[PDB]
Amino acid sequence: HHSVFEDDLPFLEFTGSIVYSYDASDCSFLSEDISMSLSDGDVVGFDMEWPPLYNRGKLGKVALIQLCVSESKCYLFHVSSMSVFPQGLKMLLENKAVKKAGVGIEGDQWKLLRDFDIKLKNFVELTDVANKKLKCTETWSLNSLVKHLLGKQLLKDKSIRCSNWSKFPLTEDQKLYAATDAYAGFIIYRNLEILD
Ligand SMILES: Nc1nc2c(ncn2[C@H]2C[C@H](O)[C@@H](COP(=O)(O)O)O2)c(=O)[nH]1
Ligand SMILES: [Mn+2]
Ligand SMILES: [Mn+2]
Repeated sequence: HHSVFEDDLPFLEFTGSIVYSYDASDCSFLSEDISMSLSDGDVVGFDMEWPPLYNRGKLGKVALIQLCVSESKCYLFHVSSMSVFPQGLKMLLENKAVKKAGVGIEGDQWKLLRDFDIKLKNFVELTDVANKKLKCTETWSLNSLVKHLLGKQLLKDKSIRCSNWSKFPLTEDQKLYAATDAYAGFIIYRNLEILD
């Protein structure tokens, strides 16, 4: 027997346009497209995924990077299928003029550095933004924030969230799951920011 607070909520699902990129140069130009549509201070939703496979003593490298730039468009950069880490993406991630929002993003910062020697700049942990704007002191997760602020829960099929993200091509379920994590970060930040 469970309480009403424990009831199952509708699932959060991104229904906008998903741009799938799996080639380095394509990704670099896409990143410049993004840079052309934003101004200093603008935010983007961010998340990354990696396969549950270990390589030479540590987690396999980041295989996918997701960026949600608006409520209708998310980019899926399948870096595991690229021959080199796209320069345009590196610049966007290292650009202090663009804020990246997510949960557990500091951890992503360190894994990105170890995996590609990329130094994520101007990232924001939604946990801190939420505690600040919502005047509380909670240990938020992306899911708990989605529930609290949007009245929905995140897709939870473990065989998808813990699937082989380095396997090309991504399935439609993987794209949905991955794009929605980035979308969540964008929407959450947007909604929290307007509060005053
Ligand atoms: N400050 C800092 N934290 C790190 C560094 N490398 C890893 N971490 C963090 C990431 C995790 O939150 C935690 C435990 O590491 P992990 O094996 O990635 O689960 O330590 C680093 O170079 N600096
Ligand atoms: Mn994540
Ligand atoms: Mn994710």
